[PDB]
Parts: sequence; C-alpha cells; structure tokens
Amino acid sequence: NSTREKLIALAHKFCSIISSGDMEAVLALRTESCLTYQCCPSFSTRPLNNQETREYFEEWKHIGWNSKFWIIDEGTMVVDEAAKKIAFRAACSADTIGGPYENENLVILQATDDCALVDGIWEFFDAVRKQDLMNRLAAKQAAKGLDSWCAN
Amino acid sequence: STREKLIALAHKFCSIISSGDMEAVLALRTESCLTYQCCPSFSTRPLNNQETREYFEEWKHIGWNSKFWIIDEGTMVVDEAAKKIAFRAACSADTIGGPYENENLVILQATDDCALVDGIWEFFDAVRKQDLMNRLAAKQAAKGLDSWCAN
Repeated sequence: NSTREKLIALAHKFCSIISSGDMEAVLALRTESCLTYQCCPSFSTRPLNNQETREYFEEWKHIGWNSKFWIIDEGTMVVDEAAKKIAFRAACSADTIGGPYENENLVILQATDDCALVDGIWEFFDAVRKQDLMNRLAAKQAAKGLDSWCAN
Repeated sequence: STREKLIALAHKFCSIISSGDMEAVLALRTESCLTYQCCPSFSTRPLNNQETREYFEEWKHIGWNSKFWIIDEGTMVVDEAAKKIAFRAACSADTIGGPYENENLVILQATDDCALVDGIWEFFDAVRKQDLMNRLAAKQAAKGLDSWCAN
C-alpha cells in the first residue's frame, strides 16, 4: 500500500462513512482537533469542530433522509503524497422536507501522517443548490436549524 | 522540482488571468485544453480555447479591474506524479452591475514538463455569480454572459 493508495482509500472511506449516516464512525475518522471549513462565502465560512459537526449533521437528519455522498469523476482527483492531502470531486443527494436535493462538491482532506485519520476538511459545494434547498425548507418552516449553522 | 514547477504554474495562471491579456492566457494552454466549470447550477459543458476566449471577452464587456489570486496557500494540493495541482483562489472585478467578489477552487492538469495547462476545473460561489447576473440583468447587460453561463 503506497501513500497514494492510502489517501485514495481514505477519501472513499470518508464518503462511505458519511453515506452510511453513522455519526460515531464519522467522528472516529477524525482527529480530536479536526476542523471543517465550508468554502462558499455566500454561507458561513467559520470552521466547525467535531462537536459542532455532530450538531450540524443532526440538523441535516431532522430535515433529510436517504442521504448519499460519493466520489465522482475519479480521474480528476488530486493526490499529494508528500503533504498527505487529497482533493476529490463528490456528489450528494437526499430526500428532504423541501423535496429532492442534489449537490456536487469538491472536498480536500488533510490526513494524518499514517493516512488513517482526517485532520482537516475543506468543502466546496454549489451554493445555489444549497440556497434553493434552504428557501424550500423555509417555506415549510423547516430552515431555522440549518440556518443557524449555514447563514452568514 | 516538479512540486515547485506546479505551484509556479498555478501562480502564473492567476497572474496571466489578472492581466486580461487574452493572447497570454491562450499561450499558457495546450491546443486541446478544456475548461470545466463544476457548479451544476451553471453550464458545465467543457469549453475549448476559442470558446474560453469568447467567454473572457464577454466578461471584459461588462467588467474591468479584474483580479484573480491564490489564497490560503497552505491548503494547496500538489500531485507530482499526475502533474496536477488544486488550489484556492479569489477574484474581484468592477462591473456595470457593481463590484464583484468570488472565491474559487481551481484544479490544473499540467503537461509532463509542467509548462502548459492541459485541463482546468473550476468551482466558484454560484450565489455570488448568480447575484452578479441578476445585477447585470437589471442593467440590461447580462445577455452576453448568460449565453455562456445559463443552464
């Protein structure tokens, strides 16, 4: 197992864990000091720690179900063996209170040195897809939970 | 080292974009270079060199003082074996519709000697871009960009 393969495996594992909906597995993949950065300035860009990530995912689960997250377009993946970083394109989908949701993402992971844990997460998503979901949720009185994390 | 040549290509990419020099922009690309915009709220059809030129000309007709620069340098991902680099960038411009600011993630596929760009993938804040399109449309200045961006 080269470093490149471990990083690719970590990215797929990251996505599968999220797809499975298992909160304990999510946190077990992260270092204690892991931070998540959402990188669309139309939404909050304040980094979230592991406890805040759990709370945010709970708000998601209140409004969505059948959540899936998977790597797409794998040939465009960028693997940095020296720095233990990987950038990959991903897609996600869910049924929600506001109707079907689909988004596409760019994720960067900072791995630990043995490539077993995630120490940093940067996410880009389509902000219009997300804002449209938030608008549909707000029309159904279901947006305040996600808004308290998402809004500027 | 391949690593510094990739990061150098990323810096040159942003410098040349910021200069607005279309000839220099095209000189940095292979003949077969494709540009992929990756926000599905906008067109995701790949653009070749000639289409990219026309697209940038449409930007120049509504905007000026365009800047494009690398940010958060420590977050870059440099893939020496595959000759790829992913980096965060920001951009700004003044426009007919008022000021524009966006933030981006760019992936470059370089040639084997790291001298040319052979593929570009870009993510941007689609709300920032849609808000600009709305402001342009309120000044009847959106038709050119919409023909490249919409759908």
